[PDB]
Amino acid sequence: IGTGYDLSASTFSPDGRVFQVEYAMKAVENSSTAIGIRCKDGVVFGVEKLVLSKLYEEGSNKRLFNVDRHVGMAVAGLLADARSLADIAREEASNFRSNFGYNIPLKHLADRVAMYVHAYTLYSAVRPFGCSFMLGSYSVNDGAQLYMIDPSGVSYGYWGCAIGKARQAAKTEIEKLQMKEMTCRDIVKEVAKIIYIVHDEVKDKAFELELSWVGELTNGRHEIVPKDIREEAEKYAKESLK
Amino acid sequence: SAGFDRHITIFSPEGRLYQVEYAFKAINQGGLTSVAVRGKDCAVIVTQKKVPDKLLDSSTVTHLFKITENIGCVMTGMTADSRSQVQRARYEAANWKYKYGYEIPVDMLCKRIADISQVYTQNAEMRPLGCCMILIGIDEEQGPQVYKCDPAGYYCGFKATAAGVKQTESTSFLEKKVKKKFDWTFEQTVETAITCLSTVLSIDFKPSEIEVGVVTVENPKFRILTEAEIDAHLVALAER
Amino acid sequence: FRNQYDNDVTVWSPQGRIHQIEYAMEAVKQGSATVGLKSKTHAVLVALKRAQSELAAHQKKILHVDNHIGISIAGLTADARLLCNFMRQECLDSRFVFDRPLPVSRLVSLIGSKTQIPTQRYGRRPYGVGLLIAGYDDMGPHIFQTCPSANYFDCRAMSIGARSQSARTYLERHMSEFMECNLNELVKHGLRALRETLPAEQDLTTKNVSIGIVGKDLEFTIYDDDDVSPFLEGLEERPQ
Amino acid sequence: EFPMPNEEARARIMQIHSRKMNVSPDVNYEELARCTDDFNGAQCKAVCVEAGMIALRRGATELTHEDYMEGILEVQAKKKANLQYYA
Amino acid sequence: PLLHPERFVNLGIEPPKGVLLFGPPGTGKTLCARAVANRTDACFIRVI
Amino acid sequence: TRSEYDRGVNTFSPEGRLFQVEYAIEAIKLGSTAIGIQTSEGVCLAVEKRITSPLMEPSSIEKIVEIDAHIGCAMSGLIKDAKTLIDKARVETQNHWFTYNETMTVESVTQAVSNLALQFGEEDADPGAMSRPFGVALLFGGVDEKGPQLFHMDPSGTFVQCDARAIGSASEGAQSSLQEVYHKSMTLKEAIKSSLIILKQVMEEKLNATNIELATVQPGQNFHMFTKEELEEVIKDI
Amino acid sequence: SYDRAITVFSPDGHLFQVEYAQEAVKKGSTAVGVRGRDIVVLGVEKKSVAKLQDERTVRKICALDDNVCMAFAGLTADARIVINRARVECQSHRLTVEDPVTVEYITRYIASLKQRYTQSNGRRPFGISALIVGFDFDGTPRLYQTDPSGTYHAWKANAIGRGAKSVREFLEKNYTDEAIETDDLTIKLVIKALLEVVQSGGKNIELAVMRRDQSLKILNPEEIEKYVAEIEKEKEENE
Amino acid sequence: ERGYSFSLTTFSPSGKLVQIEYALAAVAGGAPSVGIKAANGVVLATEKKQKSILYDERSVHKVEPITKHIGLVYSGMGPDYRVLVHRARKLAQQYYLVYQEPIPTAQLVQRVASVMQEYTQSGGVRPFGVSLLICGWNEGRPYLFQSDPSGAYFAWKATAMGKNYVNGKTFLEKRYNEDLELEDAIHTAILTLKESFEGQMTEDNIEVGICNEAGFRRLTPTEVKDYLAAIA
Ligand SMILES: Nc1ncnc2c1ncn2[C@@H]1O[C@H](COP(=O)(O)OP(=O)(O)O)[C@@H](O)[C@H]1O
Repeated sequence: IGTGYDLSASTFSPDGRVFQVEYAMKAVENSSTAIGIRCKDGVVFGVEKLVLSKLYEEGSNKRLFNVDRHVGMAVAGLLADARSLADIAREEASNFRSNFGYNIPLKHLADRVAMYVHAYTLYSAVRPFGCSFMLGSYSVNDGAQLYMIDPSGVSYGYWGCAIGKARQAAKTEIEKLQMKEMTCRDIVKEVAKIIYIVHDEVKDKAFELELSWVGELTNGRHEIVPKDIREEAEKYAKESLK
Repeated sequence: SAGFDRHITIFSPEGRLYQVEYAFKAINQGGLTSVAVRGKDCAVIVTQKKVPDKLLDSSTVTHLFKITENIGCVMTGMTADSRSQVQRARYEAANWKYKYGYEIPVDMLCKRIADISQVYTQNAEMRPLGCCMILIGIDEEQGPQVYKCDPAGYYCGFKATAAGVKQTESTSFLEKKVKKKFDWTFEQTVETAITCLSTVLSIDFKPSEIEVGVVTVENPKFRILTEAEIDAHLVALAER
Repeated sequence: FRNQYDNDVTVWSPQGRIHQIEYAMEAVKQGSATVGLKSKTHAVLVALKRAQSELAAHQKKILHVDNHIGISIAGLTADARLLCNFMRQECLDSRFVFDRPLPVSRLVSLIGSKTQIPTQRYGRRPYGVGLLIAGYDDMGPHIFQTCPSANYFDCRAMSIGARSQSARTYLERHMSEFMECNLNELVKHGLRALRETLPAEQDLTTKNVSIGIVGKDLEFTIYDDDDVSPFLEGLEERPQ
Repeated sequence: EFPMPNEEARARIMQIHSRKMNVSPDVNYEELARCTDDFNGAQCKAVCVEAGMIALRRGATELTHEDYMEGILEVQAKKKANLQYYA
Repeated sequence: PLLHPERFVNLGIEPPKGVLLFGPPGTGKTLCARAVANRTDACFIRVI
Repeated sequence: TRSEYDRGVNTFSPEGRLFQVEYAIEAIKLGSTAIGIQTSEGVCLAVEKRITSPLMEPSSIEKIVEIDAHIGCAMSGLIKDAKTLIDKARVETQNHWFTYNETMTVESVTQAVSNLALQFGEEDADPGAMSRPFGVALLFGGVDEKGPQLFHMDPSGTFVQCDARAIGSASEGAQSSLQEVYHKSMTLKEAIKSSLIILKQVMEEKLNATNIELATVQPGQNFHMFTKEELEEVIKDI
Repeated sequence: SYDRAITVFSPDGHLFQVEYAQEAVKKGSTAVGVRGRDIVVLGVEKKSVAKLQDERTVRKICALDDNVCMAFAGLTADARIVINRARVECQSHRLTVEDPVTVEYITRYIASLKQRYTQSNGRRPFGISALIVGFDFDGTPRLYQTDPSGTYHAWKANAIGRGAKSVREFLEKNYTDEAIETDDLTIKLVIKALLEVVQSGGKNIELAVMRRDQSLKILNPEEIEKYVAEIEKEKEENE
Repeated sequence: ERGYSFSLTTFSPSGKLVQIEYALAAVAGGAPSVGIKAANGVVLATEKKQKSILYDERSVHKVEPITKHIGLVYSGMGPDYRVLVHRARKLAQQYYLVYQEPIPTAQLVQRVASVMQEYTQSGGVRPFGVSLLICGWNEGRPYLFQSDPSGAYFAWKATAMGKNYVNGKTFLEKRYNEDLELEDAIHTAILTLKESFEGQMTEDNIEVGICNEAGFRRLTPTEVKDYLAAIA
């Protein structure tokens, strides 16, 4: 159980593991589920948002942010953590633009944000950012990339990944989908049905689906799904979820 | 006896720094392994690749990197510590090039980054970056060098080195090969590395599960051995 | 003690929770209830004033920060007051540099950024104050509830504090009129909400209630015993 | 795995523990269930039989919804802190 | 229950079966019990 | 197990309480009883001396002090804590009489003093400030544009306008008595008589000239602390 | 628990480190000071030097300014530090305002210094209590006691250190208006209070007298034998 | 006694800082090293033996020069030794810049002792787990010093610390004489390495540096092999 070793993030285990980042893993797996898929000419994002109370307005706690004009922001974990990480990432992108004069590559932004989130992982006076976030972009001269960065600090490249209480579940049902060929039009449908099947209705009901994407379909610009395409995706979901 | 294994800055009885050994054990926690072999004018680095699913982008999960245009790097352990340490190494190499006007020798790069890790393990403000490093390169009047760095800041040159879960058996196999006193040509060095990995793992891996980097005197650039050439090398090893 | 995981905000539970943050969240459950409603063009904040003794004035729970934006506090006096001076300084800085009112969403975003630092970094205690934010901007009225977990929500309504679940379920019963109500209707709805919070022996007297209303053309104005008198004259009688 | 009691779990739990009570049908167990956020299990005993004893507090009335909401509001937190220095 | 049994009869509730008066020594537990015994028209039992 | 949360002010109880602040609050009861009452004609402040030795110089022990000619103070808690608080209050009142060249209202006085208070857990203490909550409860009274005004300050930084507030060792009992002895139309003379009556009922010893310090602030005159002869006059009636 | 932390309130509202520092004075030595009509006197029990200590550097009574003096009880290093700081502050005050420092100002400075030394961790409180004496510009006799808690108070005649309670009761029973009519009467009172606790007499007592701006000279060990001859003479005179 | 063996700023009720003693225990577990001061010069040596001949012995050197006439050897931690070398070089070169004269070895030892005892001043920073042997020649006199993790520094006609240091010290005190010559000093040093070398020293298994009137120089592998053969 590691008692006496997991009171700080600068203390290793007898097996050689920092238990703070593992507890952050646990917190992320105890959070909401978000999927993303990169299409042929862009990337799309999907958030399963639980309406804890109908008193909450729609669009509250918006979770699919956009770090840059061409870079989105999907994230699972703590909303305060999500906003702080988004803010530091936005400042990083703005500094990159101010110093280097062009758009930040997704891989380079992921590397910088992973270094920064690591800088909060290994200190003792601070705590690792217990939230896992997504990076997505589309550049006409670079391509499309997707990255998942967890509080552990590892920024690996995933074609399309999920984070939350249905990590393995979403892996099982996103593996059956063929991915690399179709574009956002034929990928939003799959994302919608995947999100609507991973959610549990008997327990943790009352969820809504919000979506966002980046790509040439909006001129390499990240934005939420248009209301018409949004209701069309919901209609395909209700038809396909039967 | 015990109870002194809580702070990096606390000396236990018998003067034993527990937490540093805890970090060394954390090196293994990555679950991977890596080996480096050096020839007369070549130095081959090979590392294992484990993919939980096809869902990941294999082009970004490389475990070996390039510090400067002629200095390559491989490492293992926690991947976040790995990328932070390669960022610091690149920063230090660029600073050295800026200040002194010529490329960083492998030995000096290892020395400086090991000094950084020592300062990390000397003061209690830092978790000592629990990832081990292996650096390769070519230097004039000395030839190829292979150097290893560890979180404790202990650095040393190696004719052949290893890391990961299978450290001790890989080192024993390396000793068994080097005691025969053979020249280790470039293809021979690469094949010794592949055979070491395959036997210590007992897997006889498919060529898609290994990343290889090599630096030679005729190719001072750190060349990441592409899929075509690694296929050639290791399927030739298969038939050879 | 298995709860050695709640002595500072910088440690996680084995189950992946920050119990200090949860205690800060429960802290604002101690303060008196406060419910807010918003119309097509008008947002109301109505709170239940409390007094240390009947021989002394009731504790103010509605705070004016700027002509268009207003806040209501429920929790620690110190943290809420500090947040209020921070709000006033930022609203003034926005008026000085941009000559435009601070957006409600932007104000709440900077509130979240400010209050996350105590949650993330050792030192300052987490801001254990539940804030109800009601203002006006381009797309009309907004009600923002900033939970002391450094989180905020865009809500049609919210009651935060002691026995606020009664008001929550009252509003859950009465969504269907909030959007289309005028000033008097929404005010009476909020008053019925607090009356639901208040037990049987007590009633919403003049000294007991505090009402803050903002709108498109009407600034964030807070009413008192004499000022709440016309608004409570239209108030009905308690359905007891 | 024993999860958090559900709304139906509550409704039936105070129904069975209160099956010995003379509760009038004027109550609404489901709304109590939806106000039983973080009220779990043995907290029947509180809401439930303490609601019988609150009907005693209320003056030996029928087990109407009034005492059930009261018990929900009180449960373990029936004590009122009434604490200063809180705005 | 003792002086008003009919209310728990027509409320269909079993009267309280046991009560524990736990507190620090000298608080008055014994004395309060004896006082309520006197005022409940029932004889007090002392079991050391 | 409370013990893990009393150590330090930056801890939160499972009930969300500030145990260090609560201990500071209870530390007010270590101080002597102070009673202030608000009337239309003004405010009067009555306190207990608690003289340790007859050889003591009564001028040294200060339970009521002047922040400005228009305002008055009362203390209960640590002497040095209140000394810093009162010095800051006087500096602030001169800051206002500098910036706006006007007499600054008692509610703003308690605002600024509470700003110095509740700063214990603030990162601006890097130059040096309270790492611990201030341990004195303040009673502010005076006359401003809103007429006579009395404010009670809580070491947590909270303030409330009170018609009649009692702080110190006997705050509960004195407050309970003031609850029924106070009327809104009470004159200054009868209010001060009632205040000394409460002190007599509350104080541990007999009331003599060296047991009570008395203060008054009225719209007409400035802050006046009752002299020995004035104290004798006001105590001979009672 | 709640004792090993300077800035942590106890559940019963005590800063126990401050009270422990205050109690540390009671383990010092008796130091009693009385203010008269035109004089102020300082009586302190002197540690009998065994065989080799140089009494010139065992200074228990020191003057902060030409118009103020002070005796201390507590750890000597703390007393030396506070003496240096307080006399530096007297000189800086004369730099700022050019007039001699009043006893109230220097006592307030000493109290504030001790207080700022007892409100944060990593700073141990000054465990010394000092009796401040001196005359103002208008020559009013004032005497102040400073407490390691960081507070000060005006005392007509106070005693600190070990046995300070006995000297306090003695002064309560013997301090009269006519007892300060003459300098010799004040001296008789102060030596009587001293010999209450240090009954050996003769040595082990040091005295200092400040008249109306005489730049006090400590009573030298020729008339302490003379003054104790006077004390013994009056003592066999009333008995 | 256990509650005081955890910080460097708390005195044990009986003795002194226990973390310093534990750093010394770390020192005594290091690689054996022997320094000998002859009449005309000084010699210091150490054992470089390590498993996995794969290791490049030339890559790192345990004997390093500080200036043209000052050299040093250690026993204990490696990286701490490197850091000490860096700080010593910086300090000696600062002295050179200020005075434009080769730094006397006594002042170098004093300054390095001050810098290492600086790490012992406060908590949060562990003391160096390394003891230093300083060799130097100046004013027609060979100087040999030992620098401690505690910051203590003392002189030594001939000493040996590290593993099996007590036996080496007994050997030295049963061998050393005040009229020893440089070559005989090297012979005695290699013999001291031998009596606890445990495994047949080679030319590269040990590392020996020498200082004399002609400055300090670490012996090349060829001369080391020649001396090893001469001793046999
Ligand atoms: N509430 C109370 N009213 C009157 N007397 C009390 C009260 N509490 C305690 N006492 C006194 O305490 C004394 C002993 O109390 P006791 O009942 O023995 O304490 P315990 O509850 O530990 O048995 C009695 O003589 C009684 O006078």
